[PDB]
Amino acid sequence: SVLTQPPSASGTPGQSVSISCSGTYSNIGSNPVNWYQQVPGTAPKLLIYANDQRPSGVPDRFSGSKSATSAFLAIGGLQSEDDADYYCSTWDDSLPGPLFGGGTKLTVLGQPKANPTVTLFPPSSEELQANKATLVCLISDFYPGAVTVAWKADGSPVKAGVETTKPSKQSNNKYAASSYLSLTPEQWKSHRSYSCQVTHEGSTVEKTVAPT
Amino acid sequence: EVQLLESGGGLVQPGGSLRLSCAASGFTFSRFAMTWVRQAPGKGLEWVSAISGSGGSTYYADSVKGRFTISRDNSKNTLYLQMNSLRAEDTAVYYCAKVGWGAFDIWGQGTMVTVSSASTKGPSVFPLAPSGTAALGCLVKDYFPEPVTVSWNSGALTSGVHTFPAVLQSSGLYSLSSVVTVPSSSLGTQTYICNVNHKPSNTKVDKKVEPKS
Amino acid sequence: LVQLVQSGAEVKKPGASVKISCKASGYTFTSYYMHWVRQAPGQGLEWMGIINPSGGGTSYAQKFQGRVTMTRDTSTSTVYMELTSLRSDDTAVYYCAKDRVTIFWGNGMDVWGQGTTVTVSSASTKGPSVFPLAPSSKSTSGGTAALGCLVKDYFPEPVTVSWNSGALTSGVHTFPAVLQSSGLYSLSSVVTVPSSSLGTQTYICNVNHKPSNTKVDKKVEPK
Amino acid sequence: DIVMTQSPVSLAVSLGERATIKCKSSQSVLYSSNNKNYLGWYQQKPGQPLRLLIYWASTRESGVPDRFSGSGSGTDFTLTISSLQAEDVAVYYCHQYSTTPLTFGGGTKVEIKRTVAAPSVFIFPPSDEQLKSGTASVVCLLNNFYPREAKVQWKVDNALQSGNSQESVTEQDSKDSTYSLSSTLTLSKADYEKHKVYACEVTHQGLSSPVTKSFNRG
Amino acid sequence: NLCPFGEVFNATRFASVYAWNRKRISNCVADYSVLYNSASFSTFKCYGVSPTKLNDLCFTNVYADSFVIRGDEVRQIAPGQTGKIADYNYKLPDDFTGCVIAWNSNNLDSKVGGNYNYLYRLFRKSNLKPFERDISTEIYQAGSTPCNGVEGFNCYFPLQSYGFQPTNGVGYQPYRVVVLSFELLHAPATVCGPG
Ligand SMILES: *[C@@H]1O[C@H](CO[C@@H]2O[C@@H](C)[C@@H](O)[C@@H](O)[C@@H]2O)[C@@H](O[C@@H]2O[C@H](CO)[C@@H](O)[C@H](O)[C@H]2NC(C)=O)[C@H](O)[C@H]1NC(C)=O
Repeated sequence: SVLTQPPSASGTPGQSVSISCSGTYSNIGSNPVNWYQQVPGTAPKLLIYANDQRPSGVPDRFSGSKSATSAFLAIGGLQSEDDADYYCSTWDDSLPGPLFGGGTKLTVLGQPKANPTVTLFPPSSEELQANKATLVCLISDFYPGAVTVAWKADGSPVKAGVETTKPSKQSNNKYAASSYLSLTPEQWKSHRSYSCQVTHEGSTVEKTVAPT
Repeated sequence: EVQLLESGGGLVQPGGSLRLSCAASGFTFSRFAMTWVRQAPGKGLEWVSAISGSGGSTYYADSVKGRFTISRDNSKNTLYLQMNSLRAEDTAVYYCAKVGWGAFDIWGQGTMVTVSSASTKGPSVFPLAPSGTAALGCLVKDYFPEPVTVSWNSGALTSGVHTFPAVLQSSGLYSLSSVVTVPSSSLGTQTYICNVNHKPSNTKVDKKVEPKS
Repeated sequence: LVQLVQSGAEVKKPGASVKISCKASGYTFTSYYMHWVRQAPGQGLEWMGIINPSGGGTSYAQKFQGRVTMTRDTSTSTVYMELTSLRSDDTAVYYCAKDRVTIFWGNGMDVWGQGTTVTVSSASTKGPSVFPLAPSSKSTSGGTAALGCLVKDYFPEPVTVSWNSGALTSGVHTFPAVLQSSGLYSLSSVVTVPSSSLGTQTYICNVNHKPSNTKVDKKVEPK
Repeated sequence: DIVMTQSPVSLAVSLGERATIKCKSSQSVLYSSNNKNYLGWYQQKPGQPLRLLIYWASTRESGVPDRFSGSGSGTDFTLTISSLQAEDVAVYYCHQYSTTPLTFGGGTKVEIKRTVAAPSVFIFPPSDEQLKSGTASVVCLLNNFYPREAKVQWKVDNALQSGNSQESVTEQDSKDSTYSLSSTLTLSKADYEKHKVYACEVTHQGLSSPVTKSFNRG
Repeated sequence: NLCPFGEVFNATRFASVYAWNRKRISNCVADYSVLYNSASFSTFKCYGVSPTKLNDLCFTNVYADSFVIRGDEVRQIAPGQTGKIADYNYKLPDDFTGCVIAWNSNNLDSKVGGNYNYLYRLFRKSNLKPFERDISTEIYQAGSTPCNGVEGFNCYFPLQSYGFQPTNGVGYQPYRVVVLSFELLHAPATVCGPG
């Protein structure tokens, strides 16, 4: 019922990369797999159908494979014009229409990988006086431009009240992003500490603030 | 040769209804199944609905079953998606696509559909107080629509100014923050005022960002 | 039994288009390739492309890709070839030819249509002028005199020339026409006869140009 | 594109004797999957379409006389007529059907060889009827000569002409195997009245020295 | 006495890969280098045995499978491979003992307008087991909606045409393939090389 893709993938110019799509026996295991390439803002474009078949006009450096419950999109001779979001898609025996993975942002590296700088602001006195509370987590100077933001209060995950932007390119062609935690003044002061965790390229940078 | 040109996207109120159309060209339209796929901003793709080449069979995802109605007019080479009881979750770019050998092999350019309660509003500005460099700024909250411009000390401060792109919350209102990095010795003696202006609301706020006692 | 019959001659202005038909009989129409091959005047052969009557698929020579279109009407067993944006060097005889197979690029074209002449010219139809080529005492050589008449400034081809309404065939030489800078054709027809016959036998050239419905009987007299 | 080169351009053979024509392809047309050369031979007589003689280099088409045989492989191919007959006088084309575009050779004209025969030359001044029209056509006939190669040079008042003449030639005659040639020199009436002596100088194998036929305007 | 390999290799028509052909070779002598030494094969690859010495070994049986596929699929005719052909049409076992031979057949199997005679299986619910063969023509059902013998949104006829045309790139040109399976039994050896 869900197809899982890594949120990000990368490779240096001219090298290869393999984007995975993880499913179950009821979908990938029993149904044909398609892959789509979407340069953001433009429409998706079919790259692979029936597991490993190419529409006319798609170069053979794009290739598809499948195992028991996982599918893989291999891309050879990486070019910067391959920068895009790639989506796997298949059918499920239980569903009338096809499923899509969460997408994978592919970055053909044009500069060294840089981890994000994180700055976390607690709620202001003016906002609290207004019966509101917003935690502000600002993320900057990271590359490639893909992060995951996890909020936690007293070591427990906070999934409600979170709003996160998509990364956007800065002056220096690194990326910036921000995440907002909306709370009541009570729950802000009802915990010892809140934490903003930004995981980039498998490593997490953490910042915390406290009502105290 | 082949082309799918969509039309009809726009702003619509929660609970309202809207209809989209997809004009086809360059292939015999009646011989192929057609589908609608949508993508919420910053989200993945979601299959919405499909219809047989003749229109005698229709398919819907549970997230839209009952509210949306797919149809086609093979004499005019046009596909339709009638949407009813729209909710804010239905906000997304909507794509029309041709179906072939289990995949969607030809897509249209997409059309935007926004389901929002969004009366023009001015933002609330709160100081993000500073806590050998020091980072401070101001938060610009719950405003609509874009854009918002932020200055610092009436433009005399440009070194270290980082105005982050706004976030679009589930409420349909924008919020953003602009942060400046200044020297730690500068604090307690240099005055910092972030100037926020939202032309669509004629709102201008000057907020002094001071240390917190 | 097996035969291909093409449509008639065509005259076209530059920039126009021509559509030629090839009606097949005596064999299973859909079981063999059909080629189109053209031959410009005094030139070699130029293959234009193939159409597979079973399905109507085609493959054109790249030189013609864009302005040639081959179609087939299987209910009448007819193949069509259309060439558009005609230019003067499209003037040629166009042949339709049946292949021995429907594999790869064929394996020999075993049956050919009679061909279709197509003339591409800014010229309008014009009947010829017939001037005599008079025998003369200075021209006679050893009892043999050479005479004829010149069929000048006509369009298009062809012209027919007989002598004494067909009585005189021996020694006749009717030359292939040449195209002049004016865009009009011209050919000569000559005959050698005994200088004895001059004064006893009259010599008349019979010129016919049906495109203009022109008929001319010119008497070539000694000078 | 494949280029098909035929040798020779023209071949003169006596009746009953052997005719062999060569065709060279710029690229091999031999396919190892079936060991076949995608090479065909065709015959064309005047005013007729092509006639298939040989396909796959060596296989004779149904109804083709046994005296025709093709040989060769890869790029070098040969068409042989063991004993030439009168109905074999024609142009022969090779043709490759291995790659698009399917290209023909330039063709080889097979003719009957006969003894060298110098031409009878006749010159014709312009009719007075044509002169009224404003143009002067002067015709020079070379009759019943062999071989075909001949050169005609027009001299007006002993001034060699260039660009103002056109020629055509008959096919080989059925009876005597000779050729005939007409050369037409055309001038404006004004330029024709300007000069006196018009000459047609003929050069040919069967002539030890060029033959010139002249006339004085009158 | 002489194994009839000529009828296998020199056959006028080859089978579609989904309906791949098999011939049993038995009680004969195999002149393998009449095949190995030929430059007419763009692929001659052996597994579990050496291309050399092939004329010096003996087997209980030899199976000659043959079919037509696309040029860029020939790599799938080997042990340990995956893809449309290896998964859905013709599957070799991991421990395959034999030789795979292939050559370009564009001049025989291509056709202006596309050859419709050569087909492949595009959809299958499960992978083939080694040397399994599936010529079924049931409509393939993707998702939950039943097809009831008619194509549509989620329903596709499982076999499709290569449509070989002579102008195709070589990767999309047809290739004839011959797979020689060398079977070693605890039984009388009936197929023997000359030496
Ligand atoms: C497949 O056939 C080839 C060629 O066939 C030869 O030519 C045909 C026209 C026909 O006459 C066949 O009987 C011929 O064999 C075989 O290659 C030939 O093998 C013979 C000996 O059997 C040899 O004399 C030739 O030189 C060979 N020619 C070439 C081009 O290699 C080939 O052996 C056959 N395949 C198998 C598996 O036997």
